[PDB]
Amino acid sequence: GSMEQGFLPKGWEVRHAPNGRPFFIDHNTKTTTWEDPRLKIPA
Amino acid sequence: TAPPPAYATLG
Repeated sequence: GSMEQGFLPKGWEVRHAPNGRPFFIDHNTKTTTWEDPRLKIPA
Repeated sequence: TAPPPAYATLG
């Protein structure tokens, strides 16, 4: 459905890596990911 | 190819 990495879910942050690529930071379990949690639907 | 900085690392 609607994705468009711009707004993130609760506990989810997004930052830029020195390489230029953006990565997501989950405040909940202190994990980082390069994958987009909006284009994948948890259900 | 490289891992991203940890939350405590970037804070």
